[PDB]
Amino acid sequence: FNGSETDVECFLGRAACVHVTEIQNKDATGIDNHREAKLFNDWKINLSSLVQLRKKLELFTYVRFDSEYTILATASQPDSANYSSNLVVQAMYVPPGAPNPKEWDDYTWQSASNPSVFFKVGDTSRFSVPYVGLASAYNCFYDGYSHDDAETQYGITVLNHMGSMAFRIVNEHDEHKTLVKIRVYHRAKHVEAWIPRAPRALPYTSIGRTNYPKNTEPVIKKRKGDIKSY
Amino acid sequence: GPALSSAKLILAYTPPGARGPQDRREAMLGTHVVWDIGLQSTIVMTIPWTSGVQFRYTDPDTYTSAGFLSCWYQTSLILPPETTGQVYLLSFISACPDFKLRLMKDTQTISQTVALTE
Amino acid sequence: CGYSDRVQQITLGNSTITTQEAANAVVCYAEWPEYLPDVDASDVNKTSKPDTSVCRFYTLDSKTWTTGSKGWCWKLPDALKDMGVFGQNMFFHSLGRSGYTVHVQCNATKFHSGCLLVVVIPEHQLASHEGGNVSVKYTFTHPGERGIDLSSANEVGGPVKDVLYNMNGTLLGNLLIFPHQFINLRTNNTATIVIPYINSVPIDSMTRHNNVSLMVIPIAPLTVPTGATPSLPITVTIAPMCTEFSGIRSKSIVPQ
Amino acid sequence: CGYSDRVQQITLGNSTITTQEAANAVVCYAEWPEYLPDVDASDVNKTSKPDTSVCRFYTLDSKTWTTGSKGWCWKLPDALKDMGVFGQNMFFHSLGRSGYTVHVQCNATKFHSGCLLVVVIPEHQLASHEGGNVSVKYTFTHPGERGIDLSSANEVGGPVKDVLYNMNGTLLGNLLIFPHQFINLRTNNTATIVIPYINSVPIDSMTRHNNVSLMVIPIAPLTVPTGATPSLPITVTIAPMCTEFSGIRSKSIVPQ
Repeated sequence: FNGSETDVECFLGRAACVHVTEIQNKDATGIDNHREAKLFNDWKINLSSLVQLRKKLELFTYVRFDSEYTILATASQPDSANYSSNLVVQAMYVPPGAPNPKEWDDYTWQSASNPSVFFKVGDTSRFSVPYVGLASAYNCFYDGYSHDDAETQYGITVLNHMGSMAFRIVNEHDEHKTLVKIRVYHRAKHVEAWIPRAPRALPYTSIGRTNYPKNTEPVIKKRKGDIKSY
Repeated sequence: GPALSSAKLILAYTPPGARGPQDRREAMLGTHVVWDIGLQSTIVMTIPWTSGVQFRYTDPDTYTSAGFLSCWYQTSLILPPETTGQVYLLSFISACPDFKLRLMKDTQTISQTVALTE
Repeated sequence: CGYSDRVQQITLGNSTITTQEAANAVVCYAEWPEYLPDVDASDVNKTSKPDTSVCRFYTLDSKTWTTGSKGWCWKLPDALKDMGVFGQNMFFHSLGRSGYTVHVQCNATKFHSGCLLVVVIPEHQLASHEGGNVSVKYTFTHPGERGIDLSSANEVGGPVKDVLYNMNGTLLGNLLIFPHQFINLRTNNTATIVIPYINSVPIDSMTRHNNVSLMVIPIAPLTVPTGATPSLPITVTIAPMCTEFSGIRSKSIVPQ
Repeated sequence: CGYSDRVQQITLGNSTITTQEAANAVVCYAEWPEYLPDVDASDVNKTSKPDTSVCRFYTLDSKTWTTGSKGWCWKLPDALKDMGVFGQNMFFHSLGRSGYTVHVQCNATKFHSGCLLVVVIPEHQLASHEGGNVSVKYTFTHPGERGIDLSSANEVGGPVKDVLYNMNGTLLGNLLIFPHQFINLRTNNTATIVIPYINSVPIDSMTRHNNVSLMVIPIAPLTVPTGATPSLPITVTIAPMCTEFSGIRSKSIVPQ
């Protein structure tokens, strides 16, 4: 049938929870909790977290996306009571090949041409980031380092980077506690896949490196008795 | 050899004026010929002629610019079971119709003189 | 007259192989090895055409399929590094387009029982012997002409030698959606795979990037009749077809 | 508009020289450098055609025409031994057909007075410094890129450095039935000689046989105006045109 059920576009185009995070806004410095998960967060997007622990995309070799990040932010601190008074959240898609913020009140939240959105807490925002790929397809499964020269990092192959999401709060006034949970749902459009690949045996042990984990249990099942079935 | 025997034999030609290869590696980078053993027995290879100083030197010297042909085992010879011996190859030579012979000589070959008549 | 298998002269440059038993051909996909990545740039062309002098059948070293053997793995554009005019074009330039034609031949008598699986795996990333958040540092990856040599040659620091996971985390009988052909000693003694060029970037360095791993692995063990040698040879030849390079009128000398 | 001398781009391979002052041309004889030694052998041809990639303008080292200078002599097919793809084709093959185009240029200002004689001498056999029944053992003959360097560099065991006998027993002003052109600093600053191939055997080794000696010699001494440098440079470039080699699909490797 020519029905979009078992084709590739329906196959990968569902929206899945990636990158649960939890931020707040307190003060300039205030109480010494600034850097780890508070006042801002950068993700450095990678579908390597929870696309069923990298399976359906790893079934193919070469893909091309057109992503739709739908950021669902919510107020973990009782929104029913308060902790939501115009709590405007700022998202930001920092493209690959651009500097990353590492502070809440930092210059690259307001800089030039960095796509940033603002929405109410407890509401959503829909994106459409086009195919930001260095290669003509996303090399999800690549053999080779970056150079025999200086060589950027290692065969993680972050050269075909997709982007980097940044989330922060524009608010003030340390007298109180708030907490905001942000949950982004990636969805891929117009997915064009190439070069089918045999599936993995184990759940993985690394991102980027196609390593199979040590100390394994048997992935295949013993016969219930002998070759004699039933 | 036997019918149920197989082998791969690289045989290589190197032109006159070139040092001949030292192993199967250097022969393979030459104009290597396999035409293997196991389904084909008769292997013919033409030997192209190249003009040096307009012809070939026909005076007795041991110069090493006359051409060089040699053969190597690409793999080991697979003998049939309980063969327990040796097999052999037979090598022939002749001239293609392009051959040419120009001046005639005396042809001593033994420093010849016998005047025996009966 | 009688049997007329395609065993005639495939002579090509310095190479005059023509050793074909049951000369059936399986190509990787519907795409043949094709030269042109585009038409033109609306300009006069000095395009690097080495197909007149790269299309030789560069054979490899022969490898001995014993009963206690597990498999062999060569990284295909980097197997031919220290050899041929193709290797000197590889170091001499940087970037090149290379479609390949791989002809794996196994000498076997009528009396030998066993089966092989040849398989061409595009972009075969490796799994480490460490098996953690580290892999081989690409010294142990591609020795060239020697392969990874999975058959009981275990080592430390580089790739794993586990044959069921085939350095990939995948599964052995599940590997066949890659191009493949079975060498069945009842039926055939050789196998051919026709490999077109495959990369998301149309032109790429082969010194840096390992396009293809080639694996020949015994699925069924070799049972020779007793009183014969418990070893059979595997010969693999590569003919890089419709091969292109980039560094036209540019490259002077880089020694390594 | 005005003077329109032929100074446009003679670009050729990696070479983009186009330095021509009074770009008049003297060819050696009526014969141009021509490729074909014959038509065919009534057969399909794989004839070695390196003219796509040999026709570069391989320049030399520059040499300083002082007032106390006598001359310079390079053996032309063996001057380009350790250099270029032409030198690696020379050792790589044995026999080759090579017509040459030699462009000798002398930088000179308006104020410098002197004259040069370039001359192309076919099969220039040498006269020894011993001057007896022995000559040079062909170590001191053709240093390559350095020349014999007749200008007051006397030595022992090899060729003579006498410039009137020009290592030949001949005479200096009598030398002009060989192809030649005078570099007159009143008129020109450069000279071109177009050398077709010349040998009694149609195809020949250039590692063994020295086809051409090239001599640039000052007939009139250079008088610079005082207060300037008493030295002028000579630059010589060789473009081997319509060049052919013999060892097709034959040569693997010879190192030396």
